[PDB]
Amino acid sequence: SLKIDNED
Amino acid sequence: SLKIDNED
Amino acid sequence: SPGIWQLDCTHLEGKVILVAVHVASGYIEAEVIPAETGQETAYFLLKLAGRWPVKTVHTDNGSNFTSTTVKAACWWAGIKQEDGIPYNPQSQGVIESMNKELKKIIGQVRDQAEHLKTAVQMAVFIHNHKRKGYSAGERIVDIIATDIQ
Amino acid sequence: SPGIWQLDCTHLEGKVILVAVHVASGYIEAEVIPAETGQETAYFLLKLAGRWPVKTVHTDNGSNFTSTTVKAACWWAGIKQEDGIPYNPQSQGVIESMNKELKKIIGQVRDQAEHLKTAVQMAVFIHNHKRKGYSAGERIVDIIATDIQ
Ligand SMILES: [Cl-]
Ligand SMILES: [Cl-]
Repeated sequence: SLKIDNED
Repeated sequence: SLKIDNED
Repeated sequence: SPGIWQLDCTHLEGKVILVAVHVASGYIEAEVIPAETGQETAYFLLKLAGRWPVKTVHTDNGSNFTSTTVKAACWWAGIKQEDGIPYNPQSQGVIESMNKELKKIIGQVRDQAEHLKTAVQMAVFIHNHKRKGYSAGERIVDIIATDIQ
Repeated sequence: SPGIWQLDCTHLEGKVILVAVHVASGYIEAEVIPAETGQETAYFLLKLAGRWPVKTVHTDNGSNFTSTTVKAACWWAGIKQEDGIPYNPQSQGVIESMNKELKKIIGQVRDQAEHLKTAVQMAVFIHNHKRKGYSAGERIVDIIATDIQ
């Protein structure tokens, strides 16, 4: 998701 | 419940 | 004073952020929970005391002071559970200003994280590494190491 | 070496216990998750690095070494993400014995706690306070304070 805790 | 994490 | 911590509970996004502050250093640890309960507070203190040498905790309110589950965790971990009455009135101000700062930081990181719990740990990290001089993470280790020696 | 940590993942009760070990002291932090994912491992390392000055992490397996989410957390927190190949063969042995010790403690406390996560934090606490004469918790603070000075 392009977040540090969820790069998907 | 008489546990350290739940004394109920 | 190396072993004294204060609990602090603040709200954001409909959730509760529980904070433990090491009073002499200003170092913090924190977690997000849906609501402040004795059971969640007790688990948090059990975590804290396995990580640092917690002698006394000033609880954040009278319900956590009363809670049999919190008293059971403090017994288990060897912590003296105390009230958190600001007999020093500078305490209210310091906690309030810390909660403002933490929320400001969370806002600054919030879009880097899917979950609020991520953003709160990013804020813990920035708070504990900030140099004010030494950081709070440096001060807490120096203080405890000086006690151990 | 004040800054080096190793990840370790062990299983109990159908659940996963993720452990970070501070190599020079044997101090640990741990949590219980339903399964080891890059997202859960990344969150756990962000928590660890806000609490201690984590310079390097030896990851526990090649999935967490490859994981873009783990790499993103190590970037965010300023950690050097490394493999955990036991170039020193004594490592496999020390981790296996640590996992056995921890599971032994967990069984000894398990009936004091409703949730496995409680028993695992009880075990972290007993491991880190064990005198073996300093404890791991004393040794980690002494090491890091000596580095800061
Ligand atoms: Cl609440
Ligand atoms: Cl797994």
